Amino acid sequence: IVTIHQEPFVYVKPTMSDGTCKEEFTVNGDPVKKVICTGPNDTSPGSPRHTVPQCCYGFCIDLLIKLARTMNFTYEVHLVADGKFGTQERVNNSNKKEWNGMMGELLSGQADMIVAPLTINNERAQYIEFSKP
Amino acid sequence: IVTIHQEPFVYVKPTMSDGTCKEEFTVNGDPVKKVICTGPNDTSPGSPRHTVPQCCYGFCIDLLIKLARTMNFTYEVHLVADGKFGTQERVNNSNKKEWNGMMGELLSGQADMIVAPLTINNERAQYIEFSKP
Amino acid sequence: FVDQVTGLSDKKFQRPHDYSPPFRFGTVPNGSTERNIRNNYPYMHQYMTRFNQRGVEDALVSLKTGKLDAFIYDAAVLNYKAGRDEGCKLVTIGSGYIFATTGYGIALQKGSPWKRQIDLALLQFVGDGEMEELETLWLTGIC
Amino acid sequence: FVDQVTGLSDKKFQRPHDYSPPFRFGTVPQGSTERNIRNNYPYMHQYMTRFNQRGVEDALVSLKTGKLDAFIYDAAVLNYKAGRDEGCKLVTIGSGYIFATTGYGIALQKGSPWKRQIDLALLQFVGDGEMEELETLWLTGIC
Amino acid sequence: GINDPRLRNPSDKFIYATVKQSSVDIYFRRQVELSTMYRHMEKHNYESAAEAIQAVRDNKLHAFIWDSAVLEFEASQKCDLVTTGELFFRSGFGIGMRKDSPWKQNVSLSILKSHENGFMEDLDKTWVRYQE
Amino acid sequence: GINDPRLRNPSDKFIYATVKQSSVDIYFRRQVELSTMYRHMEKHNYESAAEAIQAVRDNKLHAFIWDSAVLEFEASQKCDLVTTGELFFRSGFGIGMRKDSPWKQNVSLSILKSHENGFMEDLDKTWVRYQE
Ligand SMILES: *[C@@H]1O[C@H](CO)[C@@H](O[C@@H]2O[C@H](CO)[C@@H](O)[C@H](O)[C@H]2NC(C)=O)[C@H](O)[C@H]1NC(C)=O
Ligand SMILES: *[C@@H]1O[C@H](CO)[C@@H](O[C@@H]2O[C@H](CO)[C@@H](O)[C@H](O)[C@H]2NC(C)=O)[C@H](O)[C@H]1NC(C)=O
Ligand SMILES: *[C@@H]1O[C@H](CO)[C@@H](O)[C@H](O)[C@H]1NC(C)=O
Ligand SMILES: *[C@@H]1O[C@H](CO)[C@@H](O)[C@H](O)[C@H]1NC(C)=O
Ligand SMILES: *[C@@H]1O[C@H](CO)[C@@H](O)[C@H](O)[C@H]1NC(C)=O
Ligand SMILES: *[C@@H]1O[C@H](CO)[C@@H](O)[C@H](O)[C@H]1NC(C)=O
Ligand SMILES: *[C@@H]1O[C@H](CO)[C@@H](O)[C@H](O)[C@H]1NC(C)=O
Ligand SMILES: *[C@@H]1O[C@H](CO)[C@@H](O)[C@H](O)[C@H]1NC(C)=O
Ligand SMILES: *[C@@H]1O[C@H](CO)[C@@H](O)[C@H](O)[C@H]1NC(C)=O
Repeated sequence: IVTIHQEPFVYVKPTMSDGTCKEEFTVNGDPVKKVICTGPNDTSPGSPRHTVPQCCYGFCIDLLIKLARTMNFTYEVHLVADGKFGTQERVNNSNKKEWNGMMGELLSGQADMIVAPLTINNERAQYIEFSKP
Repeated sequence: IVTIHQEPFVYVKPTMSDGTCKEEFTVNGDPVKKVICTGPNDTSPGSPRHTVPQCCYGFCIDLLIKLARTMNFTYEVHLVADGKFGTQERVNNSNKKEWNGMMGELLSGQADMIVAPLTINNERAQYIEFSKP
Repeated sequence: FVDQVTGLSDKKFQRPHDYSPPFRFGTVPNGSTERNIRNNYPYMHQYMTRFNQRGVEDALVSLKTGKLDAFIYDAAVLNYKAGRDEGCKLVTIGSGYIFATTGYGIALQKGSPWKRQIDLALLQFVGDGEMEELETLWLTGIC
Repeated sequence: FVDQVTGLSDKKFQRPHDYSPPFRFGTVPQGSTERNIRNNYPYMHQYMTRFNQRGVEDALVSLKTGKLDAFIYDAAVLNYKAGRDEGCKLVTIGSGYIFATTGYGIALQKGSPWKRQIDLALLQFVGDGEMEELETLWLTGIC
Repeated sequence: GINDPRLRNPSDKFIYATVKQSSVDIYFRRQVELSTMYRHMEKHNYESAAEAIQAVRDNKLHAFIWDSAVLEFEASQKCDLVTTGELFFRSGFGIGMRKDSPWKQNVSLSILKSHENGFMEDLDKTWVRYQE
Repeated sequence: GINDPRLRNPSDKFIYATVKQSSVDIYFRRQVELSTMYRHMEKHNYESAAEAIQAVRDNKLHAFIWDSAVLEFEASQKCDLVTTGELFFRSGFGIGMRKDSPWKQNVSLSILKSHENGFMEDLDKTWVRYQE
């Protein structure tokens, strides 16, 4: 599973003590169903890049937890290497078209199911498939 | 020359006594250059037979006077029989769309040049040629 | 502007005997809306059995006469009926946020090869404003 | 919401000494508007000869920076310049009432067979609102 | 103006019509998406425009599609008659000419000579430009 | 909204952009009449949305083009952040999937099962409807 850090949807927050999430409650006492994702930083040559695990929760994460509650399947939430959704971008040699972002990690086999704020349009549905929104 | 009853373009009035027109003056003392048009009283159900030479003046009448002063010709001003511009309307025999109105009087040779507020569109220019507006 | 009902989870939708005016809610018979009701609130269907109706325009007339108080149908059809209502005396609740929030689509046979081409053509029709042009042509956004 | 200039033949247009500040205006050089002025008022061209400038947007900058007060050009082009004006500051005078009142067109060779076809096609394009759609697309008359 | 949906979806009290067999009927008959108005204007077609002026003055007509010059002149003459501003089908009033004829070029050049000077301005000062 | 004609020809006083290599870039690359904004906002595209939020909070921008509920959540966070009234490209967030795979039918059916009950409403009560 790959996703991007969306602030109303996918909260990504560093771990408290040792690879673990602080058990936070909502206004009703419902525990926030958090998952141990893997979050890399934005600039890998600009800083010492560690690729530490991190906490993911929020809207789409709880939607994915409901989906995994429905059908018996496990999951491994990771994040995108660079903060882009993915566009039909032309590479420099021979002017060839390629993909980047979450779609670039999807078509390269690194991802299996994008549960993320992904906008449905024409150019994406030609190459990948879409569920109902 | 044929025209139709529109007051800001062609003022149509009966004569003073017989044929002569009222020597009307404008706001600058200009005498209105009128013309002795030939027009009916009303339509054929409304008026059985009352068609007299009347006085006609106004906008397009002064335009026609300017054209008759510019080029070297004399003219004749009459009126349209019915109260229509003229459209390509069906006739009984052969299910053919014939003409009427000012165009029906022009194409029948009863007129020589329509000097009137003719709204230029496609269908009127499909058959006859026009001038610049 | 005021809204006496602020969602389908209102306290008044439990029972009109609980409150001093007994009001009436209206749906349409033989619809997926009724299936959503019967899979969400079977008592809502049991009290809709008291408060049935026949026609959408007939239910509109019943709302205009005050014999019917509340009405439940799809979003865009009621939005178009309010867009052409005389005087705009009938206003919806919000813009579809405490609701089912689904969409209209083209239902095909299972396993038909025409699914991909229709989906690509519809997503082409969305991403160029032509769908919004047809929505502007066939909906009225007054009041 | 006032009128600084009456029209093309204003009483101020006979003497710059009648103006208390030194009045200035301009056109584009070597244009058909200049030929129309020379065939109408040669003295207006003699006043304008000392008040020429470079082009359209150069005169626009001269109007914005206070180097110029008036600019005589075509009607719809200045209407579009008022449409793209920075906050509707530069306003035209009327809507073509005391002016030349002509139109554009397609120039053809004398005796070309393409005349009647283009004539009927343009009069069909006006007759179905498509010209109005193009004028809506390319000419935005704000405020 | 034309952008009223009350005219797009008419009623029995929004009485709009036109002069019978005019360019308005041709222009609203070509546009099939304006067929609904084509279903309405046939109810109250008149002969002359003065009949329509007398009808709309006595509130017999509620709207009337017409060229701009005559309606602006009647708005200058009568204060109660009010025109709108949504302009559509920008057309031209031209001298109706024959077929291939030796008066097509000379008259057109004379009209254009009337355009280049202020003779059309003088014709506006006769009846068109002066407000009342 | 987008129908402000003064933003069609922007300047140094209209500093607005979108996220670099987002769906907004493709949607404005397709529509040709939005090309001029596409030739402006390409000079100021940002790597993420929160960087644009922090830039427009310090008035280094003037507007921003993004989806509806995210900006409504940011308006619920910060009162100076205001969403506009107009709305365009009414589309949907779904789940990005692979090619022909056994996770096509039951995933859509599970999402639709979450739509038929009030579970999407409960998820709205978690974060979307939740004001501060
Ligand atoms: C809604 O569905 C029901 C079921 O089809 C219809 O009610 C009656 O169902 C019985 C079942 O035996 C039929 O014999 C009747 O013919 C149905 N009623 C009538 C009068 O046709 C009902 O008609 C359907 N229609 C609506 C919109 O109410
Ligand atoms: C999708 O869900 C359906 C739920 O019906 C599954 O279909 C059942 O699963 C069994 C598995 O052996 C199949 O033999 C049948 O087609 C279904 N049940 C019966 C007895 O009708 C289906 O397997 C699911 N597909 C997956 C794995 O995504
Ligand atoms: C990722 O981010 C922080 C702050 O930029 C950086 O110091 C570090 O390389 C990474 N994570 C840790 C271990 O803080
Ligand atoms: C989980 O997987 C096991 C083994 O395949 C299976 O027996 C069970 O039905 C699945 N579903 C549940 C209950 O999670
Ligand atoms: C291609 O050119 C782009 C700049 O347009 C650059 O970002 C990229 O690194 C170049 N090469 C690759 C690896 O695609
Ligand atoms: C014109 O009208 C009537 C017919 O309607 C006719 O009998 C009468 O003689 C005419 N009146 C005038 C103004 O001469
Ligand atoms: C006009 O024609 C008449 C003859 O019919 C004659 O006076 C002369 O040829 C022309 N006059 C002018 C001044 O054009
Ligand atoms: C055909 O003749 C009838 C009378 O029988 C008449 O009412 C109708 O106007 C005519 N129609 C055409 C097309 O001329
Ligand atoms: C049209 O104008 C020219 C100008 O000299 C003239 O020679 C020509 O005879 C005119 N044509 C007619 C038919 O009057």
